[PDB]
Amino acid sequence: QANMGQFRAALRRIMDDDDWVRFGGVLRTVRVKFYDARPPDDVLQGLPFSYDTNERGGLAYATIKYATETTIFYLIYNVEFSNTPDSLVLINPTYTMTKV
Amino acid sequence: QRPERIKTTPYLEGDVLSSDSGPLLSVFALQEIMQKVRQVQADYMTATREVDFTVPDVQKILDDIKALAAEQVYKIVKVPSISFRHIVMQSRDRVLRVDTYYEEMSQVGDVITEDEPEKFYSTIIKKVRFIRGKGSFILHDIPTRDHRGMEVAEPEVLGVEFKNVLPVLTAEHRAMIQNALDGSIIENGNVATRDVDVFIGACSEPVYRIYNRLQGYIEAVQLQELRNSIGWLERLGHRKRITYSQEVLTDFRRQDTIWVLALQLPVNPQVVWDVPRSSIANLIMNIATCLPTGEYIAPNPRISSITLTQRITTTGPFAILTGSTPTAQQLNDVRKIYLALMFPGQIILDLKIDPGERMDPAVRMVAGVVGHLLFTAGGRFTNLTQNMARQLDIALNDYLLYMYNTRVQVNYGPTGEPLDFQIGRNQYDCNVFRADFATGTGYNGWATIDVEYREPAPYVHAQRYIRYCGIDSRELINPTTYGIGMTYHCYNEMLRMLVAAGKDSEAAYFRSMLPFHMVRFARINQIINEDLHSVFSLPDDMFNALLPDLIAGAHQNADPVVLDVSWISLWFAFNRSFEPTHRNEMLEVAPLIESVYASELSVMKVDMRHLSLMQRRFPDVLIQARPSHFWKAVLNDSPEAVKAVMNLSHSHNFINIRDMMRWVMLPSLQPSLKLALEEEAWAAANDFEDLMLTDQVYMHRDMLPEPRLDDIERFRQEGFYYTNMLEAPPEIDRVVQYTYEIARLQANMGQFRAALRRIMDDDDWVRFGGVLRTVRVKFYDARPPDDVLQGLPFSYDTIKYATETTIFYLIYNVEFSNTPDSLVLINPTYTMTKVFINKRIVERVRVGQILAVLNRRFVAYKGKMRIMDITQSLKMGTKLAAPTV
Repeated sequence: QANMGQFRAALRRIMDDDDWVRFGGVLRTVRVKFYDARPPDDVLQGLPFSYDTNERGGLAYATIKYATETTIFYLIYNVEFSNTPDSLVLINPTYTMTKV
Repeated sequence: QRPERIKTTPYLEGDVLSSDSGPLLSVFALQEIMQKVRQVQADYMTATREVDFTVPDVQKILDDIKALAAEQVYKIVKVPSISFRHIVMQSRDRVLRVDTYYEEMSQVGDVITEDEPEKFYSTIIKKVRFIRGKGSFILHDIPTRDHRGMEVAEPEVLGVEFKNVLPVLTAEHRAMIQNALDGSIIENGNVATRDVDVFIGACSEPVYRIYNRLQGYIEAVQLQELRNSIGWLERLGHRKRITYSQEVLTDFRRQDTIWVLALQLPVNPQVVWDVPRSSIANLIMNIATCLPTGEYIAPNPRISSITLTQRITTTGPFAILTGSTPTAQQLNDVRKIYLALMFPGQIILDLKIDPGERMDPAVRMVAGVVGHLLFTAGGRFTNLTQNMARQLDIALNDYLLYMYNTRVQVNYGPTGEPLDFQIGRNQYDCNVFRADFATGTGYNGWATIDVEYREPAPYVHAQRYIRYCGIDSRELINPTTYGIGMTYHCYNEMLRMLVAAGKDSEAAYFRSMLPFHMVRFARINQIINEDLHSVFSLPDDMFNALLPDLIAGAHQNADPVVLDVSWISLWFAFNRSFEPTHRNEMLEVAPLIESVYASELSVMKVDMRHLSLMQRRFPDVLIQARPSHFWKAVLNDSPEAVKAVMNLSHSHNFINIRDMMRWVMLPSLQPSLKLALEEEAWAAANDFEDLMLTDQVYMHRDMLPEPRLDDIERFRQEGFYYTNMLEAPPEIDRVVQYTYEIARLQANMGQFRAALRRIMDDDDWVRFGGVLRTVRVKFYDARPPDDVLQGLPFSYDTIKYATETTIFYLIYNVEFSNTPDSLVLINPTYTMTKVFINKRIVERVRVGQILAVLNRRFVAYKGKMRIMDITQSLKMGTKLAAPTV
């Protein structure tokens, strides 16, 4: 698909259809973390692959690599008496991209 | 990272003795080969031509060959070269136009003479190369102009120069020529996103042909050929089991890039092996390019001795030899032995004797046993000469009959041959250990298959797999037997015979040493089957025919190289193993070098083939011709690196006529861009009138014209010129024919001049045909020198038939002061030589037809395009994303 130039398009099409994607079949080490606030943008919304492109001598080269680590995180909600009933609602949602 | 290099038991771990690599061993082999012949020729009286046996450095030659691949045989230009020029008289109505191509051709080479064939061949080669160089170009970013709502090509891109003609002519013709000039347009000039500009210009045929051929080749070779080359490289790397990275190649091509590819990977192997007397050079190149680098490893010292207590140790039978240390000569002999082992049929060993060296007699006896287990003399190939086999058999006989312990019963046989006896309490027949090359009883390959065929190789000419002593490389990963069960036939029989003869300690030593021996031979097999696979390896038919020719003593095309070793070298070699550590430095570049070498050889062969027929076409010019003459002519105009490769063993001092003639007629060829252009250049040059060489030269007595100048203006307007160029050859009935032999015979007898004058006074023509001549072109404004007007086709020194001749165009100029009969003389002036050429070199043309020459299509890329060469990208490590079939 990278050779035909359809990798990113195919991934976007699959994700927009509410489906699931599995990369390979290699065992992956699992870490466990706990959070009391909104987690950073690394563990949250982090692609499990890398896709690079270079050009040498008029020829295009592509590099595709799969990650070997994953993270299971538990997010705990803390609220305060001054919060309004619609304080946590945002105009647009925040996306998460990993399930274990 | 290599699974076969993982050691889990200290049996195979030992000290490091030395190291060697490909670049050292190649020059070492060359030095030994040349030293042998120099010593032999010095020791005895001989009679031959003096040849200096030097040794070159192969690294510089390989670097030069690699650098040769970056050259380009094409150019990128903005405008084409000017092809037509004009000359103006006093007239303001007519001019005369000249094709500059023939003018530039007339001066390109040396003068063709009668008795110098090599210069003739050199001149022909230079003319052909000049055509190829002139005709190969690509147009890029030409100038244009906007006019009348469309694109118009500028006058500078057309191949016509006529600026000096405008100021003389009148107003109406100026308007006409301006409109005609503005009438040259670019097709599809009013559409955006156009990729290329197409227009009409003027050009000459021999270079237009080359331009069309190059454009077609550029259009044809594209992504598919690159994919095929990368796929073949992938298969070769799969066989050689190299490691790939995560980066892959994609067939995406930009919209503003044009690829130029000049070479192909699946090289025809025959082109390499067709060169006469080239076995040694091929072997040297194979060693230099494909041999890995490693180190020599000694066996574990615990194998021969075990210490039960701090005070008591067992003693090995050969403890005195193990304490020895090799000198320089013995180490060189060990290197020779391993080099002979790695190349089965191409290097053969022989015994060396030195009167000044003194050694213990036991050394020869032990070497006799070792050699039977180390070498191969089987029914497929051999590693040693028949004399060496006889010496080893005698040594084994002497060792067996020498009993330094209790004697045992022995029965001798009727014949006197060595090893013809039965020994021991159990009568063991020792006759099977005598050499027999038809079946190979006494050595490795006794009852084993040492040559097999598995799967179609990437190189089509070498399909064999070598299996020394029946072991396979895969046994180092997935064994098929226990450690105590590793054995083969000859070694087992040797141990049984040793036990039968009462030498128990030696048998125990060899039984302990056996697994090390088999592992060594398995590693050698792995080296031979994978790393050394190249086009320089010997093809299958020659490998199969090597041994029967050695037995029968017949002539051999690929004669094996014979090297000399000493007795103790056998013992030193049996206690060593070769452990590769790194691959060769230029393993991944070798196919490109191979392709460059093949392409150069192919273009040389094409040139020689086309030059071979000149003697048959024109017998009178090449009387003293030889094949060696055009051989030297072609080699003098060839890259030096290829000649250096092809002269690695000084083979050019020994080739004869028959070898050259047999090589030039073999049909193998290797396609390339350079060959594609060379073929077209030769095809264009096959017409000799395009090389400005002709034989249509005539003699005829003619008067120089003397017009009457009654009206100066009218005579000026008419335009007047004189030439000896014939517009049509004379009639057959009015011409007599001469020949080189007839002319020479009549000149010797002294009747040539009288016959010529008798013919001339009869107002007839004579033709000096049969011999090519060099033709020059000249233009004259006033009366020319007398040696040009009255030149003759022949000259005296007993005459020279071939002489360069000139075609002159005389232009008449008059002024207003000339009397109406001012240029008539009392006596005529005579001119003899005339030349007929069926080409329109110079033409007197009216002004209205000056633009009539623009009639050839040109196609030029726009400024936003890029032209880049991708030949250097054909490396071994590249893996493409979408695999090919």
